[PDB]
Amino acid sequence: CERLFGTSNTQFVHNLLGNTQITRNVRQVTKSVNPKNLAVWTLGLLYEYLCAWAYEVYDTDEHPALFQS
DNA sequence: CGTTGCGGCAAAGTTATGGGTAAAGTCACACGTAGTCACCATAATGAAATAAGATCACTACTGGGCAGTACCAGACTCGAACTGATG
Repeated sequence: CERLFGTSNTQFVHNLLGNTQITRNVRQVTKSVNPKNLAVWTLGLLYEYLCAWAYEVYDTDEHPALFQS
């Protein structure tokens, strides 16, 4: 499951406005690149698109240790 | 005439460069990045205070009028008496 968290991060989370990727090294965060001033998503839409990802994209995607979706 | 060195011609040989494809590596998922003094100008009262103003009290200076007094007649009114007409 933990690796699947990173799969979700790279496939769905890190491709969205407000992706708190820069904040890993806070020394490089500026008021122009702070995700807080860039946030656009809500809870409902983020949840529904994460569910769409989980139950269709990763659902039909082939797996290494499985040889099928 | 034959031999020998030299030079053109055209594959052939060697580097280089931008493409494609499987396969060895690479690295984040492991609860977490935002969070906190320092900074000096402006509004904004509320208090401190004003600088002049307001009034009291006293001192001195200078206009200035009222209750009362007084005379010299002119003029109207009328006691008191005189005098003439009369029934």
